[PDB]
Amino acid sequence: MLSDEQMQIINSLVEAHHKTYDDSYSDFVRFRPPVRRLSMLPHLADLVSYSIQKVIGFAKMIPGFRDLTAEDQIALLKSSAIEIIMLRSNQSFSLEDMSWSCGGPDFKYCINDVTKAGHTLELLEPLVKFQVGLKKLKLHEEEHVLLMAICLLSPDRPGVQDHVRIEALQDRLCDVLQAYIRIQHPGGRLLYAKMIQKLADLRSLNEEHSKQYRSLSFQPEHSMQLTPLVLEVFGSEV
Amino acid sequence: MLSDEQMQIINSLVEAHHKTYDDSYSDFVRFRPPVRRLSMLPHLADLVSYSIQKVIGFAKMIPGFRDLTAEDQIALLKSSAIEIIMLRSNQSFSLEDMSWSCGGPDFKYCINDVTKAGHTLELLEPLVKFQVGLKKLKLHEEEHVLLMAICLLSPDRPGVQDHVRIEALQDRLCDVLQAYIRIQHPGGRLLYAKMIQKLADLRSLNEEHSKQYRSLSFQPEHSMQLTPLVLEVFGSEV
Amino acid sequence: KHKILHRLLQ
Amino acid sequence: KHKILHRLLQ
Ligand SMILES: C=C1/C(=C\C=C(/C)c2cccc(CCC#CCC(O)(C(F)(F)F)C(F)(F)F)c2)C[C@@H](O)C[C@@H]1O
Ligand SMILES: C=C1/C(=C\C=C(/C)c2cccc(CCC#CCC(O)(C(F)(F)F)C(F)(F)F)c2)C[C@@H](O)C[C@@H]1O
Repeated sequence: MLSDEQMQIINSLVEAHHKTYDDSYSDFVRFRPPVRRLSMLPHLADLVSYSIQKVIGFAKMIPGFRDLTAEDQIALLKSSAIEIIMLRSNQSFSLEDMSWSCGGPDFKYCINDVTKAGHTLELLEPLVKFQVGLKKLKLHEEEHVLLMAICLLSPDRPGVQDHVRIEALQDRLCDVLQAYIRIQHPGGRLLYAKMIQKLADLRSLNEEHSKQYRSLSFQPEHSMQLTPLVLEVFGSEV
Repeated sequence: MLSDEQMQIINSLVEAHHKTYDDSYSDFVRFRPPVRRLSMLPHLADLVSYSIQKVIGFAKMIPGFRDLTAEDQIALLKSSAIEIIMLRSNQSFSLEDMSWSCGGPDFKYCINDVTKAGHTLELLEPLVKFQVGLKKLKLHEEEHVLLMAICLLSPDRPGVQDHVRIEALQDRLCDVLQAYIRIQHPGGRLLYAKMIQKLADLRSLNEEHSKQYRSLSFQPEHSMQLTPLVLEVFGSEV
Repeated sequence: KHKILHRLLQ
Repeated sequence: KHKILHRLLQ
């Protein structure tokens, strides 16, 4: 049995994800096109930049995220945006292809496409293995969105002020996820622990990605290809 | 008779323009595409941003521009870039269409296309009349490039330090233009004065455009569509 | 410093 | 402040 306040939280996290994730990927025709010197940085910088707006949209509909001081909202988003991106991209990841497939061969991104955007196998080796292990978990829609919301509501991020308040938020989501799995996911006895482990790998992926973003953003010939929101969110301003 | 040092200056200004202006406009397929709410700001912001790199490329080959202190180079470029843009776009302007035609109906920009990028007829009314009057002058290639180089080498810009030095540069280009017209342009007796007038209208167009850029860049929903080089060059940092 | 993020946060 | 412009100016 989930409480009534528990399935409300699930109902509004699923709806929030549905409003901010467009399985047609038809907006992708508006990015600077893919070129396959780093030939994919314009298209991928545009793809991330767009995804960041979807994550901001999603975050504003998590129960009580809007209630946080506007400094906490920014602090949560600057540190967690890239992890939510990696999490949410699982929805287009394909085990058959070992690539993110977003409708059409021109929006099918192999590992190689991402190296032609600045990144190395030091980030792309763990990132793909994270993607397949998360794909293997075979999460329900309700679990996927719960995990993204738990990721965003982490108190242990640099620059958060109300440690007390948002730890309580994240506590309320973890209990929903534990109850949902046990009650609604048959054979889920170890699923909660595997999910928690996925959060930990995200911190390791974040760290590597931030390293590699730094080196991009320190070379103006590359950083001029980024967008203004990428530079403001992945940037190091306090 | 032009001196030998005079036709050298013409030879290297023409070559500089040819290396930085691609009449195939084939690079245009890499901008965020045109959409015809302001639907043309992504494509046009990309077009200007690319053009700014061409003008930086052109400027670095003007005789002795490279010899200036790197602060003067930046000062000259931040103030004059938009005028050189308006000047150089004359090459794709078409009196038949009243639009800039860059190869294909998808890169044919009417006045309307530019209003769907933030700008008003207060800038687009004088800008088009400047374009046709400059088109009517029927400038030789050597005159076009001389005028762009004279525009860039203006001492009377905010933030220039070596007023003496670059006034002498611009003096040396004006004398080339006067001699070129008289000697090589039949019936050019009034052409130099009309060209000088075109510089004056550029200051009036610059002023209006900077006004309208300010209002764009003060609204984050629009300014996030700009590129990093647009924001750094049209921006007001000293 | 987060001019866009504030806008986006409504 | 003109990080890109300096790069571009070689
Ligand atoms: C993002 C999503 C999707 C796919 C994700 C992909 C392909 C992806 C592949 C490798 C790595 C990442 C992480 C973000 C990065 C970066 C780039 C960069 O570091 C730089 F460009 F500089 F190289 C920066 F952009 F972040 F700056 C995403 C598709 C769909 O599932 C929606 C979802 O949202
Ligand atoms: C530029 C060229 C060409 C055409 C010029 C056009 C169509 C043009 C039309 C109207 C006005 C301007 C001036 C620049 C602006 C702005 C936009 C903006 O103000 C904003 F986007 F914000 F709206 C910003 F981008 F500058 F920021 C250019 C084609 C070819 O001849 C190469 C040449 O170089």
